[PDB]
Amino acid sequence: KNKCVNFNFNGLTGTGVLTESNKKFLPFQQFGRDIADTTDAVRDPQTL
Amino acid sequence: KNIDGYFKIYSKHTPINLVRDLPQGFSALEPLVDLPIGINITRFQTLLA
Ligand SMILES: *[C@@H]1O[C@H](CO)[C@@H](O)[C@H](O)[C@H]1NC(C)=O
Repeated sequence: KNKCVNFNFNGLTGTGVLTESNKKFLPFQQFGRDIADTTDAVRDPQTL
Repeated sequence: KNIDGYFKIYSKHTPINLVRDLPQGFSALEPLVDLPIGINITRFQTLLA
């Protein structure tokens, strides 16, 4: 966390800084998105 | 609803004071389960007790 890394989470390949988000996702809701429609946040499939 | 062999169900349960018909208000429906049944469904029934 708090570092620039290349991450592939649940088949989703991306590069960015991983931080803990204060947003509360529903159990089913996973991928968050901003106005730009790019992925804002994801969920760790191993340890949720 | 069923699309592309994948069934989708959306469940919301909240208490309300109602007599008949439907109350006028807003509600946000959320999913319930995930059922990849993949079968043709042309009819449905409502079970009662
Ligand atoms: C489902 O079966 C009914 C009756 O045979 C048919 O009219 C309908 O087109 C079928 N739908 C699909 C998606 O195959």
